[PDB]
Amino acid sequence: MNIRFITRNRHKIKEINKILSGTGVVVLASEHSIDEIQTENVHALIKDKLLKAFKLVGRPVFVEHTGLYIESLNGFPGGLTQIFWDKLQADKFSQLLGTSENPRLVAKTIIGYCDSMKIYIFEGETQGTISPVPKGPRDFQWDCIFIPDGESETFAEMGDRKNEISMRKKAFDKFKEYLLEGGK
Amino acid sequence: MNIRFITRNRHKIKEINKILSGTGVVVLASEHSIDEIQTENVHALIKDKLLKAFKLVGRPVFVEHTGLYIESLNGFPGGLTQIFWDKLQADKFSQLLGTSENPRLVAKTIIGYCDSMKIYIFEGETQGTISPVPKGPRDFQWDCIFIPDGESETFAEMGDRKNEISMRKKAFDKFKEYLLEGGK
Amino acid sequence: MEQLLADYKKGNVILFVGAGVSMNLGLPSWSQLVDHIATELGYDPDIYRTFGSALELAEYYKLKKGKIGPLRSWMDRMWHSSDIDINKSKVHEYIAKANFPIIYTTNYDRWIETALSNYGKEYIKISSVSDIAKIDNNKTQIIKFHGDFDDDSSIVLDETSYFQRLEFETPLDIKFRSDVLGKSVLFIGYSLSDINIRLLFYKLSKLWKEQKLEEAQPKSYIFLPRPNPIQEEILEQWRIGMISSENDNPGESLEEFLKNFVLV
Amino acid sequence: MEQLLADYKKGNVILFVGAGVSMNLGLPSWSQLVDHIATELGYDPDIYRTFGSALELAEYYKLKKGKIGPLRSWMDRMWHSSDIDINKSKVHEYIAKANFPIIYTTNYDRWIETALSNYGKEYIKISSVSDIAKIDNNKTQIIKFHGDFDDDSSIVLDETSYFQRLEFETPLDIKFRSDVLGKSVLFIGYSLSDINIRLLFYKLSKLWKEQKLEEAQPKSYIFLPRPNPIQEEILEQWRIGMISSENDNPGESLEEFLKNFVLV
Amino acid sequence: MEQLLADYKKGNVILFVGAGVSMNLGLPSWSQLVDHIATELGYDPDIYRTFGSALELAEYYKLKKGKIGPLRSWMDRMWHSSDIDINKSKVHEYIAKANFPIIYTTNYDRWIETALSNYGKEYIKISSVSDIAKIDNNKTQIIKFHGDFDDDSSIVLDETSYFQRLEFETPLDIKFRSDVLGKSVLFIGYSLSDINIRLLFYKLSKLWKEQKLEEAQPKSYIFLPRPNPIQEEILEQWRIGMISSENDNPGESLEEFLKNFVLV
Amino acid sequence: MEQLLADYKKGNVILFVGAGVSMNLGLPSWSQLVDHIATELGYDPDIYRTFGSALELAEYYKLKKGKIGPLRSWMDRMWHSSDIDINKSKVHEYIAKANFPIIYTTNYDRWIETALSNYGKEYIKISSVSDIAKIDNNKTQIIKFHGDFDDDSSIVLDETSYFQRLEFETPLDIKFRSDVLGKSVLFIGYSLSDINIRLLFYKLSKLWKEQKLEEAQPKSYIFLPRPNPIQEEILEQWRIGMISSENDNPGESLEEFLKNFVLV
Amino acid sequence: MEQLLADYKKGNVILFVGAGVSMNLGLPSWSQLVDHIATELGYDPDIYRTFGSALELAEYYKLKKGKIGPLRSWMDRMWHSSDIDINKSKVHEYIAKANFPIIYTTNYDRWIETALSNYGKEYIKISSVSDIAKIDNNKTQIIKFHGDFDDDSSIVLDETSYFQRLEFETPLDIKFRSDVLGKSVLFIGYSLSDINIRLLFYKLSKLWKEQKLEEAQPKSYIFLPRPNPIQEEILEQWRIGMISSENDNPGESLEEFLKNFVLV
Ligand SMILES: O=c1nc[nH]c2c1ncn2[C@H]1C[C@H](O)[C@@H](COP(=O)(O)OP(=O)(O)OP(=O)(O)O)O1
Ligand SMILES: O=c1nc[nH]c2c1ncn2[C@H]1C[C@H](O)[C@@H](COP(=O)(O)OP(=O)(O)OP(=O)(O)O)O1
Ligand SMILES: [Mg+2]
Ligand SMILES: [Mg+2]
Repeated sequence: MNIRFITRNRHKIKEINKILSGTGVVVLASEHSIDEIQTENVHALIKDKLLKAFKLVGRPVFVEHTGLYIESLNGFPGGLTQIFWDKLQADKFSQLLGTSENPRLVAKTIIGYCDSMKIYIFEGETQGTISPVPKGPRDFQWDCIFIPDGESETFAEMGDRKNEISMRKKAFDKFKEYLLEGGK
Repeated sequence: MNIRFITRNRHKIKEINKILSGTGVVVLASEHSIDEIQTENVHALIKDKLLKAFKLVGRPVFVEHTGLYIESLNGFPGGLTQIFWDKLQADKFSQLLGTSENPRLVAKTIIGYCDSMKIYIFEGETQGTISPVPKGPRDFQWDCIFIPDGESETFAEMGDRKNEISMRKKAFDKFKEYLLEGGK
Repeated sequence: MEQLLADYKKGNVILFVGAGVSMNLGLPSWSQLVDHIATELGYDPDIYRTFGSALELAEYYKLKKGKIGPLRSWMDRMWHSSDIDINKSKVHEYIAKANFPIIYTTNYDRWIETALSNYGKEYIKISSVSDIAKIDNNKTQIIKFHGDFDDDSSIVLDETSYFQRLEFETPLDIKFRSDVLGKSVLFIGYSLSDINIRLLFYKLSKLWKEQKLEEAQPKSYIFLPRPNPIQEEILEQWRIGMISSENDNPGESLEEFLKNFVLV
Repeated sequence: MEQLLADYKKGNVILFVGAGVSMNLGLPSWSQLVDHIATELGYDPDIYRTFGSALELAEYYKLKKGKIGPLRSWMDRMWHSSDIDINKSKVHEYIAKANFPIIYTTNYDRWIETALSNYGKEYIKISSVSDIAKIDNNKTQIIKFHGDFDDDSSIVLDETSYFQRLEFETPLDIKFRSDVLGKSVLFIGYSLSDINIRLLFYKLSKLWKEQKLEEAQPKSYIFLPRPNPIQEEILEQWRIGMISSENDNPGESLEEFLKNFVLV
Repeated sequence: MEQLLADYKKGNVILFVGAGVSMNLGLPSWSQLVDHIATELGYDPDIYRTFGSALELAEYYKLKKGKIGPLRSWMDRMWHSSDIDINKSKVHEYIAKANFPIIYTTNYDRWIETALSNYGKEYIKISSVSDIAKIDNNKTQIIKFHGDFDDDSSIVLDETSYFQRLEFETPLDIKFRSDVLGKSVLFIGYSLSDINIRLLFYKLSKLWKEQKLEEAQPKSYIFLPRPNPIQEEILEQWRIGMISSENDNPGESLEEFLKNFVLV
Repeated sequence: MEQLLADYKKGNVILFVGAGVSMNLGLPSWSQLVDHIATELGYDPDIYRTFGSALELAEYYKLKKGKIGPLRSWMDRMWHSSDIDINKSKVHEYIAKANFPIIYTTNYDRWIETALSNYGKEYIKISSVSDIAKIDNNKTQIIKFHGDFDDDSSIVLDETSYFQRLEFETPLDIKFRSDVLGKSVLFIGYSLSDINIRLLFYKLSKLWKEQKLEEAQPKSYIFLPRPNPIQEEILEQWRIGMISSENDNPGESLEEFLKNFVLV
Repeated sequence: MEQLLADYKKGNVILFVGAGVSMNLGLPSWSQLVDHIATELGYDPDIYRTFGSALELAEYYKLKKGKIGPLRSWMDRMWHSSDIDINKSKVHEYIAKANFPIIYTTNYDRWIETALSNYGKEYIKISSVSDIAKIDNNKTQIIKFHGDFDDDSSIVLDETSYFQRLEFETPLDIKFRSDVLGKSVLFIGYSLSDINIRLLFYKLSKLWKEQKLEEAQPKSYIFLPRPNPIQEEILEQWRIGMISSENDNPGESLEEFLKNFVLV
């Protein structure tokens, strides 16, 4: 299956390519940096972004979105984590969110896929904890601060085994199950 | 001048009506809750929202947007302060942003106006300080936590004299100067 | 507006009715019809919105489904459900009680005829040339210009049907082309977007230009609640003036516009 | 003959008047017009009849003399001479006293309107689209289909004039093409020889055949005293029946035919 | 005629062939066809002639006999009998040996194609739109404009077929209307009496007058042996010049006219 | 698309060139023209794009500015700037080195003519009917169907211009309507969105159905890179097949498509 | 120079701009225009010089090419190429910074308006009478007296356009004929060779002679670098004095002449 991908993150392309390697499907990724909307419903937020990507391409195209949900912040981000990270980064993240009373937070990936006829939404989630100190490499955003639940290593420090338990994985496993199960 | 207004905030309508009272212009406000985009540029963020309001109305319509800019948070909000306030409110605002090393923050109002031919952008700003304790009435969002610079009273506690030094005022004074100076 | 009332009291104004009159009743809109076609063909609507506009969407539904018959059955059942009551419609009451001798419409529903028969006014419904043979001059002529739900071959909805109507060889086209000669047309609820009506009024303007009598052409009017200077200039080239209102609600604007016609 | 009176009392019969009605007033005939054109061009008539039919003879006069103006001036003076009295004409009296709402004519003379105004009946005379604007529904419409002597550009006499009228884009062509929709035409004094009228009724028959209600077309009638089975068959293909008379006098036959229409 | 030959060496002259070229061979005339129609319908010829011109007579034959098929069989057997030899025809030899790329004809007989196939000229016969698809640029286009004896539905003989050709929606009508744009037409054996050809050249003249370029319209020519100043003026309005000869025999006049085209 | 090459070596394929070919070149797009017109009329672009489609926006510029003279002047200067090199354009090179006898275009720029004169190929450029008179059969016909920057009256840009082209009475319209008779059209760079082209091919399809030979109609092809099943079905009804490419670059897809025609 | 500056600071000097102002920018000359006309008409330039002078040659290009449209398109593209920069022109800067209230020009290029908008000065461009309706008294008037590239009918290039302008019935001629009443005209880059301006100033001299007010006529001035006593005496009869320079460079002489006008 020849499915296209529109994004802004460049490392997201390499993660999706390494996850879907050897499956049979291929991804023709392109970089356009589609702006999202400020809404709480992630279904509408993935629906209009997939609409803008289908207006850009006109072929079968999928669209990913990834959201952190801080339980101490009453579930504030998710849909708008980008501006959050591109502002505070890692220095002003762990000193005021990793040292609070509730370090618990959940990270969700939602995939919106268009088969040039309909819109299909697949999602996956992992729970975790915010590190008090940033740890590991710092080339993929909030990977160096995200401790998953049941582990003591961040997703940047744990290496290539992050793409076996991560939420994007679960979401792309459901996406892969749909793509090899047929256009149902 | 008969100019229309599209918003979601209901108290914003009463503030704009009390500020523009006795001027000569009138405002026919309507409630639609237009979603914004997650962008840093506030000119594009007011331009597309005024585009959606002009697609909704088709008559001369202005659109306001109000952004807080926390200097401790590296200028994070502004364009997306709504979701911020709607998620963490006043309880999880002052305990982690009012007690830091840099309580300084600046609040900006940007007005996008369409005269059914062009797009006109007017803006105003006031600087201020975040309160360590929420103070005053709690019926207009971040008014009970915003200490302006050179004062010791919040904008909710100071009462009806908030509409003489506030940024929305400055922005609507430039808007009023344009609207009585003509369609230039 | 005053010359419109002077021509209306003389009896020289033809009423043209669009879908904006019928959207006050709670009928499905054009976008809901687009949605029904999209989920009937297996699409969701927003992904069928990037492909064509309206003619490509009714043409594609006709080509995949064979005919317009399932769609007409659905529009017949939805546009005439029992929840819609014509008695709480001030616009249809003002249309019925006014003295319009000839009424054209691009609606396929029968709510104009239902409103005329509710308030005790006799009429002749015209949708074929055999109904043109039944015209009485003491009764209202209601012409279903774009078809009715009684005949699938008469519904002008898709691109091929508009391509047939562009040649103006239909009897209803011939009747309209002579009815606009020397009579004013008042468009209510209508945006003048169908290409055959614009070509008809362009040819009428050309016709009055070839006789060197452009100042003597009757003037047409369109009531649009939302202003549009582009259309205003374009329709002013075809002697169609624009009447606008400052009310944001289109139904109450149309009520206040037709209040000048119902009374006396 | 009986169904014609049934449609006549219903008010669904259009009167079409040819030159044979005006032949009983003492007007110049068509052949006298040919003789006048031939003597004006330096010919003599019989040496000008081996060259062209008639459209060629009005076209050649227009081309040699520049315009149709001297011909229109001569036709205006001899067709309305003071020797002609409209009160001594039973055919025009039966036309005036009868009830025809719409009267068409291919004559350029004004004797139909003179007979209508002489016998105290109001009418609306239509020769331009600005006169289509003045149509009263309680008055007679007298449409000068082939022109009048008040306009040189309106007279349909020569070949280029009929070639212009073949496209059916004149306002009078559009008005006639919608008037024949659902109404019967009674041809008196007219031989149905003009090519645009035959093309108009051929396209009307094709239009009724395309809708597949060929039985429901209103039946037209032509009154010629001398019988012709060829025309009978050709006109019955266009739903135009022939009404003939055994009287050798054409004016008497027309008087006995219109006697059924003057009464009540 | 040096301008005609100068257009002829450039390949910008279309040959139009009428019934006189075929009448040189000894084929039955139009009068003999009208006589055969008359005695087939039970008339004697002359009384049948005093009923209609020729389109009404052929229309009456088609309406009484049902189709044109018995007539088509009779002209097929009479126009192609074994007594006619194409080798004893100098006119057809000069047509075949000339370099005319496009040849139109209103004849139904195949003597032009027989003449070109006799003298080794390769050609393409066009009587349908698939034959328009079979066009080669290095072969002579022979267009059977008024039909052929293979298809009864294509023969343009009676009034209804002339009306269908008057609408100009035939493929051959479209091909001719674009072939006359920027090419000269040379009429031989033809009188320019069919109303669809006259309307075609009238619309071509109106087309060149609309673009304000009537000085640059290509000049058409008609070779008539008997002079006619009326038609000379009328065809000169449509940029069709007249070539006349002093020889009383039309066959030898056409031979001497085509002598200028056969050589070199 | 093997049958496309089979008709290509015989010379029975007409090239139709749209606006995508004149885009690789770095010319201003259509939306840049919309932005220029909007800034010329005192608007800003999107506030002009919630009023009308495109024909309304050229019509409003022509009505506020009087003529399209400033618009033609700006389009003439920016569409033929000195920064554009025709040698660095593989699509125009593949167009020029191919052997297309007849090339149609809807561009007003002269880059097709510049590409063919640059690569040593002679051509005849057709924009009026005198250039139809200048047609050589051993040279490429480049027909500027929607106009040129030399004539303001020829540019088909606004709604009135498209209405005049919808009448199909232009010489270029008649030439195209007979060129599509029996030849295949290859659309490159073109979306088949102009209503006069769609009505032309609809009438061509109706023409081939009226002869009952619609299986023998020549098959047209359109090359669009992004696929569209709605257009595929609708153009498949008019005998226009879709050729799509999996490449996301439109210029590269057009280069690999026209590489099959550039060789031998 | 003294009385010229004295009438300048009162605001009573009209600036007239010819081609020699615009020749500093690297624009094509008049001779290169004649070379392009000769190349486009198949001539070589030097033989083409020996037939007419300028007006007959532009007349021949218009008559052979139909209209002036290809020449206007070429003149529009080469007169406004991207290599021409208005900031490196001290003549246009000295024109723009000067407060001339009325500016006339016979150039069809927009470099005066480009220089006026480039140096921050508001203007109103006049090329028709609807632009005369928009004259503001606090803005400078730029009048394109011999036309602009936005209108084919306005360009005064060939002898027919000069013959139309000789009658002084265009709105711009009446505007100029009243603007020269009681105002001084300063000619820069202009040789006073056009027949309409010489006849206009001859009629102005006759007008000041007929009122017995020859001494009270305002003095016009013309700046040519090369001294001509013949033009000096002939223009002195029309009260147009000569300003001459000793510098051989015409651009530097023009800059030194306009140095008195740019200052304060
Ligand atoms: O596995 C991850 N590990 C650490 N950080 C991550 C990860 N996945 C997303 N992120 C961060 C980067 C992105 O800036 C932000 C917003 O997520 P997200 O909206 O889906 O990506 P994006 O906005 O940056 O690019 P795009 O235009 O395709 O939506 O979350
Ligand atoms: O004077 C103010 N004092 C305290 N809080 C304020 C004020 N003005 C805005 N605010 C808060 C309320 C709003 O939720 C948030 C976003 O500002 P803002 O985007 O412009 O208003 P909104 O999103 O809630 O309604 P709308 O759809 O018209 O944009 O900032
Ligand atoms: Mg994003
Ligand atoms: Mg908001």
